This record gives sequence, structure tokens and C-alpha cells, in this order.
Amino acid sequence: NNLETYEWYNKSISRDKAEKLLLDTGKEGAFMVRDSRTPGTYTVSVFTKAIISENPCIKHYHIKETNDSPKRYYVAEKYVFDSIPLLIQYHQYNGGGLVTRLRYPVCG
Amino acid sequence: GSPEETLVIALYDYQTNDPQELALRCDEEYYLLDSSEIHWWRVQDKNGHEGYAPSSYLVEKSP
Repeated sequence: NNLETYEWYNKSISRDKAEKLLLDTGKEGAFMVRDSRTPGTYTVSVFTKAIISENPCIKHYHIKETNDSPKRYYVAEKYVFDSIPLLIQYHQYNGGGLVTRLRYPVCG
Repeated sequence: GSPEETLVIALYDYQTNDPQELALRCDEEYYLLDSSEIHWWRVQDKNGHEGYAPSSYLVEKSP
């Protein structure tokens, strides 16, 4: 899938760089994605200035891969999406199962 | 003292955006029923308000 079109998608970035890069934003909601070696199971790097023990903190919500049809990617046990662009958008607004409903994307 | 279930609290003043989510009153507190989840930790308000509460804004009180 050509995710290079989106912003949250970033393969040229690693976890360490993902955790730091997001830190630069220093904004609550700052969310992004990081390609994974898997054949189809990227990762949603969610950064939200929260937590007391460790702040800031990065939430690595690894899209639950459900090799089914449909049933594929999802992160909330609520609803399942057959694509990442949906899970990323469905959370942009409305409401879902996310510590900090996505509302602020990041880019390189 | 944190035997089987720990307790968490909201750092800021997170507000519920949906019935599913659990409203928090910066200073409130509850218990932990599902810490296995990476997103929400099904907590139970003393009043009886059970809902998905934000793990981030939350943190195990611990001893």
C-alpha cells in the first residue's frame, strides 16, 4: 500500500527517532505512524504530554493484525477497519478507543 | 497494598467525550480491572462510574 501519500506514515524513521521526533512537537494529541517489517502491520506512535512517572511519554499502539476477512487492523476492540487510513481518520474526530483521540498529526 | 488490583488517578482534568469513556475529576481516583490493555484500563469509580479511562492521564498509585 502506498502510504507515502499520508503524513503519519514514516518508514525512514525508527522508534528511537520516532519517540524523539514526536517529543519535539511537545503538543498533546501529537500522533503518527511508523512502518513495520511485517507484511502489513504498521505502528501508531501516539505522543501525549501526560503521565507523571514518565513525561513526556510515547504510546506505541501496534495495530492489532487480524488475518481475517474483513477483520484486519483495529485498536479499541470496538470496531475493526480493513485499512490504516480509516483507523487514523475515524479517530481524528468523533470518538473511539484511544487514550487521546487523534487530533494532531506529525510529519518529518 | 496493591495485592491483585492497583489504583490510578487523573493528572489533569480529562473530560468524557462519550458514554464509553469515563469522566475524571483532577484528583479523583478508582481501581484497576483491566491493566492488560494498552489503551484504556477499565476502572471503577467509587460512585459507580465504570468506563474506559485514559491510561496516559492515568498512573498506578502504587505503594
